[PDB]
Amino acid sequence: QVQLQESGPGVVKPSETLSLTCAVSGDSIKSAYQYWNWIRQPRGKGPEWIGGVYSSSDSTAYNPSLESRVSISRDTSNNRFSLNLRSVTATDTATYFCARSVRDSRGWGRYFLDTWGQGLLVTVSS
Amino acid sequence: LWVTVYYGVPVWKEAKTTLFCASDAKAWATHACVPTDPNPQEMVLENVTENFNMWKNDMVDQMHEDIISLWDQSLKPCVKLTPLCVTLNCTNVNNNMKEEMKNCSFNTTKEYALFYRLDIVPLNSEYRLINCNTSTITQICPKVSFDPIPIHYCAPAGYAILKCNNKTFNGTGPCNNVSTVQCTHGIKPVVSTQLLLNGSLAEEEIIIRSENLTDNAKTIIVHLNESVEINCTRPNNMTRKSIRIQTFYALGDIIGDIRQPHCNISEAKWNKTLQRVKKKLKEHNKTIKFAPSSGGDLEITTHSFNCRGEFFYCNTSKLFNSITLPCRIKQIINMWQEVGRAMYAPPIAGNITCKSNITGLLLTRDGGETFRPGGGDMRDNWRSELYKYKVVEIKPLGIAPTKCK
Amino acid sequence: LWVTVYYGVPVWKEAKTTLFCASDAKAWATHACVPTDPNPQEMVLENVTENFNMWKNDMVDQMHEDIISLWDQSLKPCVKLTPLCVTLNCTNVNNNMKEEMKNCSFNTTKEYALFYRLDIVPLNSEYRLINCNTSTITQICPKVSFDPIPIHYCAPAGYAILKCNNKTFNGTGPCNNVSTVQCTHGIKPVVSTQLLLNGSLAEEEIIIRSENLTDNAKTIIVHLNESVEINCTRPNNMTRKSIRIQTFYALGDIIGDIRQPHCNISEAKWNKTLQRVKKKLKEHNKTIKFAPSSGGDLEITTHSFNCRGEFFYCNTSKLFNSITLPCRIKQIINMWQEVGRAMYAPPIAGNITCKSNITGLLLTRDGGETFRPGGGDMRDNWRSELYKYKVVEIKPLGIAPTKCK
Amino acid sequence: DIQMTQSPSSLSASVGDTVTITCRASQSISTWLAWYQQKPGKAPKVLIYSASILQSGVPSRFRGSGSGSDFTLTIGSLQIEDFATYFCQQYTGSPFTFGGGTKVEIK
Amino acid sequence: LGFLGAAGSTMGAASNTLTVQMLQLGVWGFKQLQARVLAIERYLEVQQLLGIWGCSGKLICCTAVPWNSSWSNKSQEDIWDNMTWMQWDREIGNYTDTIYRLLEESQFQQ
Amino acid sequence: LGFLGAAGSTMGAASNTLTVQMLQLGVWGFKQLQARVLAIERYLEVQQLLGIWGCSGKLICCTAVPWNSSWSNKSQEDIWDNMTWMQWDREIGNYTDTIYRLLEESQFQQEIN
Amino acid sequence: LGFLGAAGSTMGAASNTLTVQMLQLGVWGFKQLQARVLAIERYLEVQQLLGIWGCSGKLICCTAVPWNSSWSNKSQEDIWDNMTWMQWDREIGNYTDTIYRLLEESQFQQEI
Ligand SMILES: *[C@@H]1O[C@H](CO)[C@@H](O[C@@H]2O[C@H](CO)[C@@H](O[C@@H]3O[C@H](CO)[C@@H](O)[C@H](O)[C@@H]3O)[C@H](O)[C@H]2NC(C)=O)[C@H](O)[C@H]1NC(C)=O
Ligand SMILES: *[C@@H]1O[C@H](CO)[C@@H](O[C@@H]2O[C@H](CO)[C@@H](O[C@@H]3O[C@H](CO)[C@@H](O)[C@H](O)[C@@H]3O)[C@H](O)[C@H]2NC(C)=O)[C@H](O)[C@H]1NC(C)=O
Ligand SMILES: *[C@@H]1O[C@H](CO)[C@@H](O[C@@H]2O[C@H](CO)[C@@H](O)[C@H](O)[C@H]2NC(C)=O)[C@H](O)[C@H]1NC(C)=O
Ligand SMILES: *[C@@H]1O[C@H](CO)[C@@H](O[C@@H]2O[C@H](CO)[C@@H](O)[C@H](O)[C@H]2NC(C)=O)[C@H](O)[C@H]1NC(C)=O
Ligand SMILES: *[C@@H]1O[C@H](CO)[C@@H](O[C@@H]2O[C@H](CO)[C@@H](O)[C@H](O)[C@H]2NC(C)=O)[C@H](O)[C@H]1NC(C)=O
Ligand SMILES: *[C@@H]1O[C@H](CO)[C@@H](O[C@@H]2O[C@H](CO)[C@@H](O)[C@H](O)[C@H]2NC(C)=O)[C@H](O)[C@H]1NC(C)=O
Ligand SMILES: *[C@@H]1O[C@H](CO)[C@@H](O[C@@H]2O[C@H](CO)[C@@H](O)[C@H](O)[C@H]2NC(C)=O)[C@H](O)[C@H]1NC(C)=O
Ligand SMILES: *[C@@H]1O[C@H](CO)[C@@H](O[C@@H]2O[C@H](CO)[C@@H](O)[C@H](O)[C@H]2NC(C)=O)[C@H](O)[C@H]1NC(C)=O
Ligand SMILES: *[C@@H]1O[C@H](CO)[C@@H](O[C@@H]2O[C@H](CO)[C@@H](O)[C@H](O)[C@H]2NC(C)=O)[C@H](O)[C@H]1NC(C)=O
Ligand SMILES: *[C@@H]1O[C@H](CO)[C@@H](O[C@@H]2O[C@H](CO)[C@@H](O)[C@H](O)[C@H]2NC(C)=O)[C@H](O)[C@H]1NC(C)=O
Ligand SMILES: *[C@@H]1O[C@H](CO)[C@@H](O[C@@H]2O[C@H](CO)[C@@H](O)[C@H](O)[C@H]2NC(C)=O)[C@H](O)[C@H]1NC(C)=O
Ligand SMILES: *[C@@H]1O[C@H](CO)[C@@H](O)[C@H](O)[C@H]1NC(C)=O
Ligand SMILES: *[C@@H]1O[C@H](CO)[C@@H](O)[C@H](O)[C@H]1NC(C)=O
Ligand SMILES: *[C@@H]1O[C@H](CO)[C@@H](O)[C@H](O)[C@H]1NC(C)=O
Ligand SMILES: *[C@@H]1O[C@H](CO)[C@@H](O)[C@H](O)[C@H]1NC(C)=O
Ligand SMILES: *[C@@H]1O[C@H](CO)[C@@H](O)[C@H](O)[C@H]1NC(C)=O
Ligand SMILES: *[C@@H]1O[C@H](CO)[C@@H](O)[C@H](O)[C@H]1NC(C)=O
Ligand SMILES: *[C@@H]1O[C@H](CO)[C@@H](O)[C@H](O)[C@H]1NC(C)=O
Ligand SMILES: *[C@@H]1O[C@H](CO)[C@@H](O)[C@H](O)[C@H]1NC(C)=O
Ligand SMILES: *[C@@H]1O[C@H](CO)[C@@H](O)[C@H](O)[C@H]1NC(C)=O
Ligand SMILES: *[C@@H]1O[C@H](CO)[C@@H](O)[C@H](O)[C@H]1NC(C)=O
Ligand SMILES: *[C@@H]1O[C@H](CO)[C@@H](O)[C@H](O)[C@H]1NC(C)=O
Ligand SMILES: *[C@@H]1O[C@H](CO)[C@@H](O)[C@H](O)[C@H]1NC(C)=O
Ligand SMILES: *[C@@H]1O[C@H](CO)[C@@H](O)[C@H](O)[C@H]1NC(C)=O
Ligand SMILES: *[C@@H]1O[C@H](CO)[C@@H](O)[C@H](O)[C@H]1NC(C)=O
Ligand SMILES: *[C@@H]1O[C@H](CO)[C@@H](O)[C@H](O)[C@H]1NC(C)=O
Ligand SMILES: *[C@@H]1O[C@H](CO)[C@@H](O)[C@H](O)[C@H]1NC(C)=O
Ligand SMILES: *[C@@H]1O[C@H](CO)[C@@H](O)[C@H](O)[C@H]1NC(C)=O
Ligand SMILES: *[C@@H]1O[C@H](CO)[C@@H](O)[C@H](O)[C@H]1NC(C)=O
Ligand SMILES: *[C@@H]1O[C@H](CO)[C@@H](O)[C@H](O)[C@H]1NC(C)=O
Ligand SMILES: *[C@@H]1O[C@H](CO)[C@@H](O)[C@H](O)[C@H]1NC(C)=O
Ligand SMILES: *[C@@H]1O[C@H](CO)[C@@H](O)[C@H](O)[C@H]1NC(C)=O
Ligand SMILES: *[C@@H]1O[C@H](CO)[C@@H](O)[C@H](O)[C@H]1NC(C)=O
Repeated sequence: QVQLQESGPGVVKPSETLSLTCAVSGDSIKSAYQYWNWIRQPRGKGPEWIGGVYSSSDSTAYNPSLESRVSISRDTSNNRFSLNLRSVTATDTATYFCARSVRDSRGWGRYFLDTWGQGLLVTVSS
Repeated sequence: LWVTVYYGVPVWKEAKTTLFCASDAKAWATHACVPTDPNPQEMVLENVTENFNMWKNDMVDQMHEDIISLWDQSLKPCVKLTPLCVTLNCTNVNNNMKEEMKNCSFNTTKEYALFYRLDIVPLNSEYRLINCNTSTITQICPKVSFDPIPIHYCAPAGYAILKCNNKTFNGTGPCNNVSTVQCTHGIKPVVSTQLLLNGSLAEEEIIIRSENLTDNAKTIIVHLNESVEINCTRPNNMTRKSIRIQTFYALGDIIGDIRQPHCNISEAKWNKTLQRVKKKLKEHNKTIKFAPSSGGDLEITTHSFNCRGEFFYCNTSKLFNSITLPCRIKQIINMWQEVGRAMYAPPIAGNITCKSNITGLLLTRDGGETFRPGGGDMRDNWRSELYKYKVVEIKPLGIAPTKCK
Repeated sequence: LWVTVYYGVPVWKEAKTTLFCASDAKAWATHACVPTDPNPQEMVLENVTENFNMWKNDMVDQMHEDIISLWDQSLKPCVKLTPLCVTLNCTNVNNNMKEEMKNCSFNTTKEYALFYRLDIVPLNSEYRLINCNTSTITQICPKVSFDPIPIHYCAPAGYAILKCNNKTFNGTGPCNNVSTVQCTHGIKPVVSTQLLLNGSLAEEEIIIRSENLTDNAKTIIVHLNESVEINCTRPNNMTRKSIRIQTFYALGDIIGDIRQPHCNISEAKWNKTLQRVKKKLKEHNKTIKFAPSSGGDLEITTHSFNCRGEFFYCNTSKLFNSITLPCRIKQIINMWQEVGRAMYAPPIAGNITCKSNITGLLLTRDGGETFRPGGGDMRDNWRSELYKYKVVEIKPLGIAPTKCK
Repeated sequence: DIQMTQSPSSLSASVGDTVTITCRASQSISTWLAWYQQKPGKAPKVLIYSASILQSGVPSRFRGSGSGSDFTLTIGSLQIEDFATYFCQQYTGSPFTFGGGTKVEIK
Repeated sequence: LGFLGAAGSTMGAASNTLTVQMLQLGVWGFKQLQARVLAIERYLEVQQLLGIWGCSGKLICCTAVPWNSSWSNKSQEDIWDNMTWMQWDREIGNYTDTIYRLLEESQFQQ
Repeated sequence: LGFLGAAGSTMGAASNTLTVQMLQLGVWGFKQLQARVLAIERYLEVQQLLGIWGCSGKLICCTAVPWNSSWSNKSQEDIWDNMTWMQWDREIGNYTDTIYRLLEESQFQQEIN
Repeated sequence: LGFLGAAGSTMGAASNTLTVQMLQLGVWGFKQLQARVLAIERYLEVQQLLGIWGCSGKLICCTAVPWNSSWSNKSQEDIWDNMTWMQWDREIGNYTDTIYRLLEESQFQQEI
């Protein structure tokens, strides 16, 4: 059974380059057809999408409102993938999640999340 | 009584490795893989029983990463189409299926080109492509052709590939007749949906294989014996047009008449192959039936294949029911099920007619039998010919006990 | 008890060796080295105390030999200027320094070109070149540019380079934090007199270094921390007329009024850097004073630098006395302190404006304190950045006594 | 942009009753919709994907249907472990927008 | 390399048979050269591993460490005359690292 | 090669570590492969120099001649636990060739006997 | 390789001296590297052939098989004092493969 684990700082000040990492246990980064999605769940409303990274082509995709501030990087060793965020300010807050998505056999290009992590509360203060 | 070590012990153990390309003499565009074709050393082994499991194979994922890396490396020097999100003006075409294409005009700081109806989003007049923003479109360079070229796979020193010559052998189970070879045969892989097209054939009767055969989510692939002659025709002429933004290689207009691409397949061969596979689908008791795909979007419910750099989408739902087959052509496509990246895939001038065969079939078990095709995974298509290959690591540092004085 | 030998012992011994070419991705003159830009490999060597001596390193000598060999190899395909000792007829031209330019004419088997007053000998009317006989003149080929390009240096197998990360570390003395490295950084070589121009910067406070600090003949170099914005201007247009001798690529006439070329220098930044260096030059006792160079010929008492293949001779005596700086243009020079050969160095058309910085300064102690700039040792100019590199040889053949049979 | 909305905000029922949650999309997206169950705390888990295919390990008391732009999910039996927040997420290309969020109440 | 022909046969016959014993050209030669240097590197690695144990190469090496009864004690004829190297490889697979450590320490004592 | 990470520390840890253990891309690969090849013949030359001394292979082989107390002092109790190879390299610098030649004819004598 | 300078003389001095011991540049370095690879491959092949005999490399080997009187028996002063290796291998030219075959068989008995 695949398990997801994330680690990072607890208290992070704004106006800097935020960096979070997620460790993958059991399943490999390569796999067959998977996306190492990075999402957040702000308190008050539903979650939001930041970006994802392909498993083999190392290609990527970002949200239409978060360009030039997110750069997802991954490495073959240590079985983990990281996330880089710029200009945190007072918007990028609350918990963060590093979920995995599997392709759907009913259609082409469909991707839905099935396995999640635990959640790391990213507090922003002075 | 004493511990002794022997060098050159013929023993092996399963381990991961890194292979390399190999090809025959020349002159999927190559230019990166080595075209080495040495003398094929075929050594037959006896009294060796090694189990095979192509579902948990690692060279399939290795070749997967290698082909996607070569594809991304070859696609990198080509020009992009990101500032082309200017509002189009699509009127209509220019005796059925004449509403599948509408030529539109673009500003580009005025030129017009022929586009298909399914290639543009129905923005309800004004129209726009399927994905301009948040999903870049990358065209393919016309200097090279991504035609299926036969290649070989060889392992470096300290590794070998075991080949099984037993015809009546599925993916799992032990292998009695096993042979050790340094390089594979002239495999010619090709991307396809619900079919295998070019590929290696199998002797004896029909053979079926799967991972569990109980779960409906697992795909079932059948390797055919007699090849079915499938060639098809593309009754269209088309033109060529270059617009400076950056050459923007695309079709300009139509000379003559507009006629959708469609063709016929042999009926006797299809009936014989259907009866041959139906003879064993009742095994492993309940009646069997053939039904089309469940549904979904395009390129998963209809047959999809390439023909000399041109993608063809043919409606093969009538083949798996109860032979002409209507086909639809489109240029935009999303290879490798990628999100945020797209391929323009411009067409070619004049009619095209390729020659192929049939060496396999894709079947998906329906839950709740009605064996319907589909799947949409190219891993099984590439694994249809890699079932007789398995890399292994050799460790000749054997230890044997003897009385040394 | 008994001798023992081991392999793989991490020990090093000083030896003499050469370093091959190394540079980043491209496309001074290059065209003779190999471009290699690998990943930065660095192993931290903790608990290592190895002394360093940048004043007695053979690496600087072999690098100087390599650059002079490359310059000699790139200098031989050009044409010579040995039969140009024809008696010139230089006339004055017609808001200062109007007598430094003269219109000379030559027979050349008839034509004319504008020459500099200081570039010709005052043969007392009739005039000649500065050195025609007993000293050849070899112009530089215009097909290549001798612009500064950042390159690297890597050692072959069996050799390594030790890098010191300690910022507060002079040339001599031991090095506490030292680590090995395979290739150097992107160092940009540049030729400058009394300054360092482009180069690597230093962190922490100001640092000084020397060989003895007592003898007045030894040069003292100071590495600056805060870069000084220096760019300069050349308000001239110039023409380009070729006279067949043999093409004689030089300037023929002048277009536009002659103005004054100077190098914009910030007074606040210069005074801040002067106070920063004066804070430590008072140590090691008596008061310190700034005075200009002792004298001599040109290019030894004034600051000299290059601006995109153009040499500039600016008067900086007022900088070390208490900001505009008058500059003069000289094309015929004796590079590398060599006698018997010289470079014509033709100028470029239009104005030139480069962007550089200040990373160091040259100081010479006066005998009889009054720290005046000069020295003229270009080896120290290259040595300002090579103080953290040293070649060494390994020999894993350690010996230790223990039990044996 | 593909906007996603959810209505109503919350409802009130008892144990063993039927709970219906409706999600409305901006445009027709066929059957490219998934459902997620988010319990109070930790990370949520997927409930129903492709609007009709169940998940391996979920009880048979949850059923979903709908096509085009109007979708409605029903619950056959509301247990003690089913008290959570339901979220509908579409995946018709980037971005992967989430729903507004619903909640259940016990009188 | 490529001496797997003796696999699955008798150990005596296996012992006897082991004792008796323009851009296209550039890329092809480059790949052949890298494969050849990789093969030479593997050969020197296995030669170094065989020589560090106290054998200095050769085919059959007689070490100074004696066989212990705890490592599946059996008669000499019960291994050399009725099976292949598969069963022996899987049998010694449980303590292969232990035999390498004990034999290495015995070589250092000499 | 690349075993310089254990330098400046105790030789016990180093002993344990050793016992456990498009044209730009083409020219870079050629330079890396030629450097690796040069290191390979360097290793073969060292192996030949060790083999002529009666130690074919055998990365940890002791000797064919006993140690003499006139060369240096101290035993294994105050050498293998508080100092690196720097003092050993400085001490062997006085009789580097002497130690190499003494082990040469000593092994030659064992070959005759 | 290239140690033929000691030939033509007595093997004593020979033994003593052996015991004391643009794309054009790219293809140039490539063929020089492959030539060195072939040379070291031949060197390791020779080393393997010497090590399989039980000598395990080295320069002066001592094989336990005794000399036979049928292999042109003569006094030690008739070989090691007044002649070279030319006529030596010219007269040991016959039954050459038999000598190497008997040498590996004799060393195999000593190991077992
Ligand atoms: C593929 O070929 C094999 C042999 O020709 C077919 O027989 C099946 O063989 C396996 C192993 O020999 C039998 O054991 C099973 O192994 C799996 C994996 O370890 C285990 O999970 C099962 O519980 C079982 O022990 C298996 O019983 C046997 N099948 C039957 C019906 O006897 C196999 O059916 C072929 N598969 C396909 C998809 O054609
Ligand atoms: C450069 O740094 C060193 C250490 O940080 C400064 O201290 C000087 O270090 C040397 C050697 O450690 C001391 O010994 C001297 O060595 C020279 C050369 O062997 C010898 O000729 C002298 O007689 C003396 O033994 C030296 O005393 C020590 N200096 C002081 C003032 O204590 C060194 O001063 C720094 N040099 C510069 C120019 O900044
Ligand atoms: C495994 O199958 C292969 C292929 O059928 C056998 O190879 C044949 O062997 C015979 C006799 O050895 C040859 O005459 C044929 O030319 C070989 N090739 C073919 C294509 O038939 C091989 O012998 C089999 N091995 C075992 C142990 O049965
Ligand atoms: C090829 O593989 C098949 C199995 O897929 C072998 O079939 C065996 O046939 C015998 C006799 O009918 C049965 O007793 C065995 O149980 C079968 N094997 C299995 C795994 O069920 C067949 O012998 C193989 N042929 C060769 C030449 O190796
Ligand atoms: C392509 O194949 C599909 C799949 O069979 C055809 O869809 C059928 O359409 C008819 C009427 O249009 C319906 O009665 C059937 O129920 C549909 N099939 C299924 C499985 O739902 C379609 O007509 C074919 N042709 C084209 C041009 O799309
Ligand atoms: C399957 O292989 C055949 C031949 O190996 C391919 O046929 C090619 O067809 C094109 C026409 O589109 C010709 O220009 C080529 O010359 C043919 N190849 C050869 C080797 O003659 C066929 O295209 C392959 N199938 C697919 C789907 O690519
Ligand atoms: C020597 O100095 C370098 C550079 O200051 C140190 O390298 C840093 O080490 C820390 C922790 O090991 C890393 O987090 C940094 O990324 C390293 N680089 C830089 C530029 O700071 C090195 O640790 C020092 N070594 C000793 C023994 O003090
Ligand atoms: C960098 O080098 C300097 C010497 O140039 C080191 O300074 C030492 O500082 C301590 C504490 O004040 C003194 O006891 C030593 O005498 C100094 N060394 C010398 C040679 O005088 C400094 O510690 C070094 N820093 C690092 C990080 O290595
Ligand atoms: C920086 O340099 C420029 C030109 O290099 C100086 O501009 C000159 O200013 C004087 C006085 O206003 C004019 O007479 C000259 O004609 C100007 N030069 C040109 C080329 O037009 C400027 O004064 C310098 N700045 C400082 C602070 O010295
Ligand atoms: C260039 O710098 C020199 C060096 O200072 C200047 O020479 C000075 O000239 C004045 C009068 O012309 C004398 O009183 C000074 O004694 C000279 N200096 C020295 C150190 O002797 C010179 O004027 C500057 N300008 C030019 C155009 O040459
Ligand atoms: C110091 O480096 C800078 C940049 O690295 C050099 O700036 C160059 O300026 C010329 C203008 O004359 C431009 O044409 C070049 O493109 C610039 N270089 C680059 C890399 O952009 C500057 O010339 C250097 N200083 C000296 C004295 O050479
Ligand atoms: C745009 O489309 C309309 C619709 O038919 C057509 O009349 C017009 O000519 C097109 N081109 C323009 C406005 O340039
Ligand atoms: C479609 O093609 C016709 C014929 O060339 C042309 O007149 C028309 O303008 C084109 N449509 C658009 C929208 O430009
Ligand atoms: C774009 O094209 C339309 C007609 O299709 C024209 O009215 C408009 O002025 C053009 N805009 C620019 C910026 O060229
Ligand atoms: C471009 O962006 C807008 C707003 O983000 C979106 O509505 C539109 O669908 C995008 N274009 C395409 C072709 O998807
Ligand atoms: C196959 O499927 C059955 C039921 O679907 C399951 O119990 C079994 O674990 C699966 N795997 C195997 C290897 O039988
Ligand atoms: C296709 O177009 C070309 C170009 O005009 C023409 O020569 C040819 O006859 C056309 N063929 C058909 C079948 O219309
Ligand atoms: C052959 O296959 C077709 C496919 O639908 C079917 O309609 C036809 O009845 C078959 N012919 C037979 C079974 O004789
Ligand atoms: C299925 O099995 C039953 C019982 O043996 C048999 O009567 C029936 O004919 C079988 N059906 C098929 C199609 O094999
Ligand atoms: C397939 O057959 C079914 C009858 O089972 C029929 O309802 C359906 O229309 C057929 N589809 C096609 C495409 O012929
Ligand atoms: C294309 O059509 C022409 C007739 O216009 C025909 O002669 C030619 O053979 C066709 N091409 C192919 C590949 O069939
Ligand atoms: C298809 O198979 C038949 C079977 O003999 C063969 O004659 C034909 O050449 C094959 N065609 C292709 C394109 O492979
Ligand atoms: C050489 O120069 C002198 C003076 O400039 C002139 O009088 C004479 O005519 C010239 N001769 C030639 C051949 O140009
Ligand atoms: C040559 O020199 C004479 C004497 O100085 C002068 O009168 C004449 O103008 C000069 N001619 C040229 C072309 O310089
Ligand atoms: C430094 O200078 C002094 C006096 O000028 C001299 O005695 C000494 O030898 C020089 N060198 C060193 C290393 O101190
Ligand atoms: C030099 O004198 C000649 C006389 O013919 C004249 O044409 C030329 O322009 C002068 N060069 C200058 C003033 O730079
Ligand atoms: C050149 O230097 C001066 C003084 O440092 C500065 O004011 C100016 O902005 C620089 N750049 C240009 C283009 O003049
Ligand atoms: C220089 O040092 C000496 C000795 O400490 C001292 O007497 C003298 O006053 C110092 N000079 C100055 C100006 O600091
Ligand atoms: C340099 O010359 C260009 C070309 O006329 C001009 O635009 C620019 O202002 C000049 N710069 C200076 C500093 O004179
Ligand atoms: C000079 O140094 C300053 C210091 O930050 C830097 O901003 C500037 O880019 C540098 N200029 C050059 C030409 O290196
Ligand atoms: C395989 O085993 C049989 C039975 O012992 C034997 O006769 C045969 O020679 C063996 N094959 C090989 C290649 O040793
Ligand atoms: C350096 O020496 C100290 C004290 O002996 C020790 O604690 C430390 O581990 C050593 N560092 C390394 C890298 O061996
Ligand atoms: C030369 O060779 C002969 C044998 O042909 C030998 O007797 C003689 O000693 C050799 N002389 C020298 C100087 O090696």
